Formats: sequence, structure tokens, C-alpha cells
Amino acid sequence: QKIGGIFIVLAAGLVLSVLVAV
Amino acid sequence: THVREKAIDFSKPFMTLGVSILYRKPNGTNPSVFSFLNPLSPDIWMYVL
Repeated sequence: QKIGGIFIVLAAGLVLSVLVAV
Repeated sequence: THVREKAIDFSKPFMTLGVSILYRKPNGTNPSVFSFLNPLSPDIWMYVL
């Protein structure tokens, strides 16, 4: 639809913010 | 009327009227908050918080 499955980019920013530096 | 004027002869009418319409009354409605999800899909709610 248009209403579900959009949340990915903020967790991808978290991956850049936290996942990047182990 | 005319086709009865053809049929028989007429003295003055005692009431001249039309057709009208008969319908009911809504007699109230039900307000929210009992639904407020209607434009949105009913699946995706809590995931922001």
C-alpha cells in the first residue's frame, strides 16, 4: 500500500551513527 | 381533471392539493470517538511511538 513499511531510513541512519563505529 | 371532465361535470373543488413525499426523521446520530481510523489503513499505529 502507501501506509506501511516506511521506517527503514531512520534505522539506516542509526546504522551510520552506531553501526559505523564498532 | 380533464379526463373526468370528459366523464362527468364538476362543481367547485373542496380541496386542491398535490402529491407530496413521506420520509422519516434521523432521530439523532452517534458521535466519535468510536472511530477515527477511517482514512488510514487499520494496521499501522503504534510503530512511531
